[PDB]
Amino acid sequence: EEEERAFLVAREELASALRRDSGQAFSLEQLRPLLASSLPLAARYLQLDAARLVRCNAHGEPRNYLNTLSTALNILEKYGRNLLSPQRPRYWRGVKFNNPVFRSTVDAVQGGRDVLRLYGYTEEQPDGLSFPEGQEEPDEHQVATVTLEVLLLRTELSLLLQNTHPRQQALEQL
Amino acid sequence: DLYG
Repeated sequence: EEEERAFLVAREELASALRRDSGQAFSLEQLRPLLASSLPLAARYLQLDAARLVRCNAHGEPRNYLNTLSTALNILEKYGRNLLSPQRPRYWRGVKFNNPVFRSTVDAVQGGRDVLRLYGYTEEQPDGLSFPEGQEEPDEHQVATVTLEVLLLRTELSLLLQNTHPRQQALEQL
Repeated sequence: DLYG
């Protein structure tokens, strides 16, 4: 409970840092307290369904599926950061399933789309996902916290690929 | 681009 609190505090500091500067890059040294924790995934990923993201896409050699996952995660990170930009992109309100970059990266994994819903892309058109007309701007806290979790998971997978994750054997539990 |  105490370790869990320290984690949440660390999570909030990083999410706030993303709200001030959406282009802010985090070093592995910065992410260390979020990486070194022995807390379960459910207590560390509050918005992202990390276990389902990993487990439902673990098909074949890790060296391939972890790489595919990273690729989806890196693009999902860019979607989040763009929503935090002091100047939001024109057409931030919707993402098309048939976007070349979206199809080849995010739609390559199971649950890729659900992550856009966490950002606020809750409305479903057969062409893609949109914000509701009633939402005029993105909830910045929700967005920052999802973006951070997306970046954290990508960071975790990257160390697994390199075999340098602090809890590497305990994470191959799956 | 991500929104096309």
